[PDB]
Amino acid sequence: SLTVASYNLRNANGSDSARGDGWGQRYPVIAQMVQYHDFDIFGTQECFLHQLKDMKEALPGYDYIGVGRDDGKDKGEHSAIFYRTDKFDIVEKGDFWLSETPDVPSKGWDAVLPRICSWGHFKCKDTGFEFLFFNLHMDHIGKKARVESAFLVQEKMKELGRGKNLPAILTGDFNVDQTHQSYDAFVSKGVLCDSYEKCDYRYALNGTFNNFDPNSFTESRIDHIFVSPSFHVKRYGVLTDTYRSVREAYEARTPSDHFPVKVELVF
Ligand SMILES: [Mg+2]
Repeated sequence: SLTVASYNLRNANGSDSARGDGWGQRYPVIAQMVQYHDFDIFGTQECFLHQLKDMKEALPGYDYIGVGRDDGKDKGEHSAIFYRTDKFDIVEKGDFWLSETPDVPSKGWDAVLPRICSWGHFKCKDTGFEFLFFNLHMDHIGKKARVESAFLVQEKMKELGRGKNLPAILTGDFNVDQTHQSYDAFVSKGVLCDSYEKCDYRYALNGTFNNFDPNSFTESRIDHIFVSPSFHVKRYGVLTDTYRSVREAYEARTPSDHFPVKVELVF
Protein backbone atom coordinates (compact mmCIF):
# COMPACT_ATOMS: atom_id res chain seq x y z
CA SER A 1 0.00 0.00 0.00
CA LEU A 2 2.71 2.56 0.90
CA THR A 3 6.22 2.52 -0.66
CA VAL A 4 9.42 2.88 1.40
CA ALA A 5 12.99 2.62 0.18
CA SER A 6 16.62 2.63 1.24
CA TYR A 7 19.14 4.17 -1.11
CA ASN A 8 22.85 4.90 -0.60
CA LEU A 9 23.41 7.79 -3.06
CA ARG A 10 27.23 7.64 -2.84
CA ASN A 11 29.23 10.64 -1.52
CA ALA A 12 30.25 13.18 -4.19
CA ASN A 13 33.96 13.07 -5.03
CA GLY A 14 36.23 13.93 -7.99
CA SER A 15 37.39 10.34 -8.28
CA ASP A 16 33.94 9.13 -9.33
CA SER A 17 33.59 12.14 -11.62
CA ALA A 18 36.83 11.07 -13.32
CA ARG A 19 35.58 7.49 -13.88
CA GLY A 20 32.38 8.83 -15.40
CA ASP A 21 30.19 8.25 -12.30
CA GLY A 22 30.04 11.86 -11.31
CA TRP A 23 27.37 13.10 -8.96
CA GLY A 24 26.24 15.75 -11.49
CA GLN A 25 25.45 13.04 -14.03
CA ARG A 26 23.95 10.49 -11.56
CA TYR A 27 21.70 12.59 -9.43
CA PRO A 28 19.19 13.58 -12.13
CA VAL A 29 18.73 9.83 -12.82
CA ILE A 30 18.36 8.99 -9.12
CA ALA A 31 15.61 11.63 -8.80
CA GLN A 32 13.74 10.25 -11.82
CA MET A 33 13.87 6.83 -10.24
CA VAL A 34 12.48 8.14 -6.95
CA GLN A 35 9.59 9.80 -8.84
CA TYR A 36 8.87 6.93 -11.26
CA HIS A 37 8.96 4.12 -8.67
CA ASP A 38 6.95 6.46 -6.39
CA PHE A 39 8.94 6.28 -3.15
CA ASP A 40 6.73 7.82 -0.37
CA ILE A 41 9.54 7.94 2.12
CA PHE A 42 13.14 6.84 1.80
CA GLY A 43 16.37 6.69 3.75
CA THR A 44 19.49 7.89 2.01
CA GLN A 45 23.16 7.49 2.97
CA GLU A 46 26.37 9.38 2.16
CA CYS A 47 24.99 12.74 0.94
CA PHE A 48 26.84 15.96 1.76
CA LEU A 49 24.55 18.96 2.24
CA HIS A 50 25.08 20.09 -1.36
CA GLN A 51 23.90 16.67 -2.59
CA LEU A 52 20.77 16.94 -0.44
CA LYS A 53 20.05 20.39 -1.97
CA ASP A 54 20.46 19.02 -5.47
CA MET A 55 18.04 16.14 -4.68
CA LYS A 56 15.56 18.41 -2.96
CA GLU A 57 15.53 20.64 -6.01
CA ALA A 58 15.10 17.62 -8.38
CA LEU A 59 12.18 16.39 -6.23
CA PRO A 60 9.31 18.88 -6.10
CA GLY A 61 6.90 17.54 -3.48
CA TYR A 62 9.62 16.06 -1.21
CA ASP A 63 11.30 17.41 1.88
CA TYR A 64 13.96 15.83 4.07
CA ILE A 65 15.08 15.63 7.69
CA GLY A 66 18.45 14.73 9.28
CA VAL A 67 21.66 16.55 10.30
CA GLY A 68 25.33 16.20 9.21
CA ARG A 69 27.14 13.47 11.10
CA ASP A 70 30.32 15.54 11.73
CA ASP A 71 29.07 18.52 13.76
CA GLY A 72 25.29 17.78 13.99
CA LYS A 73 24.52 20.74 11.77
CA ASP A 74 25.68 20.96 8.15
CA LYS A 75 29.08 19.23 8.10
CA GLY A 76 29.69 15.73 6.88
CA GLU A 77 27.67 12.88 5.42
CA HIS A 78 23.96 12.67 6.27
CA SER A 79 21.63 9.80 7.00
CA ALA A 80 18.88 12.00 5.54
CA ILE A 81 15.24 10.85 5.23
CA PHE A 82 13.23 12.17 2.25
CA TYR A 83 9.42 12.12 2.18
CA ARG A 84 6.41 13.29 0.20
CA THR A 85 5.00 16.28 2.02
CA ASP A 86 1.50 15.67 0.66
CA LYS A 87 1.40 12.17 2.20
CA PHE A 88 3.13 12.57 5.57
CA ASP A 89 3.37 15.05 8.32
CA ILE A 90 6.36 15.09 10.71
CA VAL A 91 5.16 15.05 14.33
CA GLU A 92 8.73 15.04 15.90
CA LYS A 93 12.25 14.32 14.52
CA GLY A 94 15.78 13.89 15.84
CA ASP A 95 19.22 12.31 15.35
CA PHE A 96 21.53 10.31 17.50
CA TRP A 97 25.11 9.14 17.14
CA LEU A 98 26.02 5.45 17.15
CA SER A 99 28.15 5.67 20.25
CA GLU A 100 28.18 5.58 24.06
CA THR A 101 27.22 9.23 24.01
CA PRO A 102 24.42 9.19 21.41
CA ASP A 103 23.34 12.74 22.26
CA VAL A 104 26.47 14.32 20.82
CA PRO A 105 28.71 14.05 17.70
CA SER A 106 31.07 11.23 18.70
CA LYS A 107 32.56 7.95 17.53
CA GLY A 108 31.41 4.75 19.13
CA TRP A 109 33.16 1.70 20.52
CA ASP A 110 35.84 0.53 18.00
CA ALA A 111 34.55 2.53 15.00
CA VAL A 112 36.87 4.80 12.97
CA LEU A 113 34.33 7.47 11.99
CA PRO A 114 31.29 9.13 13.66
CA ARG A 115 28.00 7.50 12.52
CA ILE A 116 24.52 9.04 12.72
CA CYS A 117 21.01 7.57 12.87
CA SER A 118 18.29 10.04 11.82
CA TRP A 119 14.61 9.51 12.63
CA GLY A 120 11.12 10.94 12.11
CA HIS A 121 7.88 10.40 13.89
CA PHE A 122 5.54 10.37 10.89
CA LYS A 123 1.79 10.53 10.51
CA CYS A 124 0.01 9.42 7.30
CA LYS A 125 -2.02 12.47 6.28
CA ASP A 126 -4.81 10.31 4.83
CA THR A 127 -5.27 7.50 7.33
CA GLY A 128 -3.69 9.06 10.44
CA PHE A 129 -1.45 6.02 10.86
CA GLU A 130 1.67 6.95 12.92
CA PHE A 131 5.06 5.34 12.87
CA LEU A 132 8.76 5.76 13.50
CA PHE A 133 11.16 5.86 10.55
CA PHE A 134 14.90 5.32 11.33
CA ASN A 135 17.83 5.50 8.87
CA LEU A 136 21.56 4.94 9.52
CA HIS A 137 24.94 4.19 8.04
CA MET A 138 27.14 1.75 10.02
CA ASP A 139 30.94 1.78 10.54
CA HIS A 140 33.11 -0.38 8.27
CA ILE A 141 35.88 -1.06 10.75
CA GLY A 142 34.18 -1.28 14.14
CA LYS A 143 32.58 -4.72 14.45
CA LYS A 144 31.70 -4.14 18.12
CA ALA A 145 30.24 -0.72 17.17
CA ARG A 146 27.94 -2.44 14.66
CA VAL A 147 26.64 -4.98 17.17
CA GLU A 148 26.23 -2.31 19.84
CA SER A 149 24.64 0.05 17.32
CA ALA A 150 21.91 -2.52 16.74
CA PHE A 151 20.98 -2.67 20.42
CA LEU A 152 21.22 1.06 20.72
CA VAL A 153 18.80 1.62 17.84
CA GLN A 154 16.35 -0.86 19.40
CA GLU A 155 16.50 1.01 22.75
CA LYS A 156 15.76 4.23 20.85
CA MET A 157 12.78 2.54 19.21
CA LYS A 158 11.23 2.17 22.71
CA GLU A 159 12.06 5.67 23.89
CA LEU A 160 10.68 7.65 20.95
CA GLY A 161 6.97 6.78 20.68
CA ARG A 162 5.92 10.15 22.23
CA GLY A 163 3.79 8.15 24.66
CA LYS A 164 2.72 5.40 22.26
CA ASN A 165 4.28 2.12 21.27
CA LEU A 166 4.81 3.12 17.63
CA PRO A 167 5.62 0.63 14.88
CA ALA A 168 9.07 1.19 13.38
CA ILE A 169 10.71 1.09 9.98
CA LEU A 170 14.59 1.00 9.86
CA THR A 171 16.57 1.56 6.61
CA GLY A 172 20.26 1.91 6.00
CA ASP A 173 23.64 0.88 4.72
CA PHE A 174 24.62 -1.74 7.24
CA ASN A 175 28.09 -2.28 5.66
CA VAL A 176 28.28 -6.08 6.17
CA ASP A 177 25.77 -8.59 4.80
CA GLN A 178 23.13 -10.89 6.34
CA THR A 179 25.64 -13.51 7.45
CA HIS A 180 27.07 -11.12 10.09
CA GLN A 181 26.56 -10.77 13.82
CA SER A 182 25.26 -7.24 13.57
CA TYR A 183 22.49 -8.44 11.16
CA ASP A 184 21.42 -11.16 13.63
CA ALA A 185 21.45 -8.52 16.42
CA PHE A 186 18.62 -6.63 14.60
CA VAL A 187 16.23 -9.56 14.13
CA SER A 188 16.99 -11.65 17.23
CA LYS A 189 14.78 -9.82 19.78
CA GLY A 190 11.44 -10.17 17.91
CA VAL A 191 11.42 -6.36 17.57
CA LEU A 192 12.19 -6.15 13.80
CA CYS A 193 11.98 -8.39 10.73
CA ASP A 194 13.93 -8.27 7.44
CA SER A 195 11.62 -7.20 4.59
CA TYR A 196 13.55 -9.64 2.39
CA GLU A 197 12.39 -12.62 4.52
CA LYS A 198 8.92 -11.28 5.37
CA CYS A 199 7.60 -10.08 2.00
CA ASP A 200 4.67 -11.78 0.24
CA TYR A 201 6.38 -11.28 -3.13
CA ARG A 202 10.14 -11.00 -3.70
CA TYR A 203 11.83 -9.48 -6.77
CA ALA A 204 15.55 -9.74 -6.28
CA LEU A 205 17.68 -10.14 -9.43
CA ASN A 206 20.79 -9.07 -7.44
CA GLY A 207 22.08 -8.12 -3.99
CA THR A 208 22.42 -4.53 -3.00
CA PHE A 209 26.00 -3.39 -3.64
CA ASN A 210 27.25 -3.11 -7.24
CA ASN A 211 30.51 -1.05 -7.02
CA PHE A 212 29.46 0.97 -10.09
CA ASP A 213 29.83 -2.21 -12.08
CA PRO A 214 26.67 -2.87 -14.30
CA ASN A 215 27.69 -6.58 -14.58
CA SER A 216 28.19 -7.47 -10.90
CA PHE A 217 26.26 -10.13 -9.07
CA THR A 218 26.15 -10.97 -5.39
CA GLU A 219 23.81 -12.72 -2.93
CA SER A 220 25.03 -10.30 -0.25
CA ARG A 221 22.61 -7.71 0.96
CA ILE A 222 24.19 -4.81 2.92
CA ASP A 223 21.24 -2.47 2.57
CA HIS A 224 18.13 -3.50 4.54
CA ILE A 225 14.66 -2.37 5.40
CA PHE A 226 13.71 -3.87 8.83
CA VAL A 227 10.09 -3.30 10.01
CA SER A 228 8.13 -4.04 13.22
CA PRO A 229 6.44 -7.50 13.03
CA SER A 230 3.06 -5.75 13.00
CA PHE A 231 3.63 -4.50 9.40
CA HIS A 232 2.29 -6.50 6.43
CA VAL A 233 5.11 -6.57 3.87
CA LYS A 234 3.46 -6.96 0.52
CA ARG A 235 6.50 -6.72 -1.77
CA TYR A 236 10.31 -6.45 -1.78
CA GLY A 237 12.34 -5.34 -4.83
CA VAL A 238 15.91 -4.52 -5.84
CA LEU A 239 15.85 -1.92 -8.64
CA THR A 240 18.49 -2.71 -11.23
CA ASP A 241 17.69 0.39 -13.43
CA THR A 242 20.65 1.63 -15.48
CA TYR A 243 21.29 4.72 -17.63
CA ARG A 244 23.89 5.05 -20.45
CA SER A 245 26.87 7.31 -21.14
CA VAL A 246 28.92 7.69 -24.35
CA ARG A 247 32.13 5.63 -24.08
CA GLU A 248 35.66 6.43 -25.38
CA ALA A 249 29.51 2.45 -28.08
CA TYR A 250 27.68 3.54 -25.01
CA GLU A 251 28.06 1.84 -21.71
CA ALA A 252 25.68 0.98 -18.92
CA ARG A 253 26.01 3.00 -15.71
CA THR A 254 24.47 2.50 -12.30
CA PRO A 255 22.82 5.61 -10.76
CA SER A 256 24.69 4.76 -7.57
CA ASP A 257 27.15 2.13 -6.43
CA HIS A 258 24.21 0.42 -4.61
CA PHE A 259 20.81 -0.55 -5.98
CA PRO A 260 17.81 0.90 -4.11
CA VAL A 261 15.73 -1.47 -2.00
CA LYS A 262 12.03 -0.78 -2.47
CA VAL A 263 9.42 -2.19 -0.09
CA GLU A 264 5.65 -1.98 -0.18
CA LEU A 265 4.01 -2.16 3.25
CA VAL A 266 0.42 -1.98 4.50
CA PHE A 267 -0.41 1.01 6.73
MG1 LIG B 1 29.69 3.75 -0.03
